[PDB]
Amino acid sequence: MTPIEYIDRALALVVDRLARYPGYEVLLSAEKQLQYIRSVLLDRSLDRSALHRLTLGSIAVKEFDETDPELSRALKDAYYVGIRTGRGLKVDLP
Amino acid sequence: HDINYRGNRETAAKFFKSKDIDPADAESYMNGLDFNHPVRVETLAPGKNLWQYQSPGAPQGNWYTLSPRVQPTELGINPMGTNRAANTIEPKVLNSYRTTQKVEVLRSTAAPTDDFWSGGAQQLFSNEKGSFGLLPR
Repeated sequence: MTPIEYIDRALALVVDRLARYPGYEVLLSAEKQLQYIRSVLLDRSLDRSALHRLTLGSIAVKEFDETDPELSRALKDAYYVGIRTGRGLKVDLP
Repeated sequence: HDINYRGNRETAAKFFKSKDIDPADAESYMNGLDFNHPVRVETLAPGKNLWQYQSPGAPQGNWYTLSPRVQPTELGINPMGTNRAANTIEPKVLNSYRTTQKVEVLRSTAAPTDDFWSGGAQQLFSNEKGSFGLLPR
């Protein structure tokens, strides 16, 4: 997947899970963070300071590692896209 | 980040690698820790009581608290979880465990939950699930 595809994959899963659990704050937070990553991937002129305030990785492992491994995987990968982007490094995912 | 923060990050990175987490995923596990506070590896002896929040209907996880008085938010978790069979949001359950074997754990302070996208408590991490026995609730 391209980096945007990893973010849109995670957003697809978050939206699917919000239909199962409407209003669930963990998922609303994850959506907002994914949209932020998406924005900075698409436009390099936007401020990137908030990349170091992401909690998506923590959400993946503390909320979903047992209950939703599919979502946890997508959030781990999206978090990795975010932090590699913030650190100026290639997104070296397949 | 300063020399202490970088050392705490390296302690965590080394620990997660040794417990079969690859480097990209290890970043997410590290995102659960606040490297501005000490991160240390300890070995627990058998007989240590610990607690763990879990969604209802979910199996054992990897994160533990040292006391049943610690609340979810300070641990970086939501007080509500997911009941998958019922498709409902319901309070997390607090389960009790006791170490059954000597086991190495990563001790740190949580990155706790604040309102940016809307103090931290201490936590232990171990993915050696069989070293922590579920107690009656």
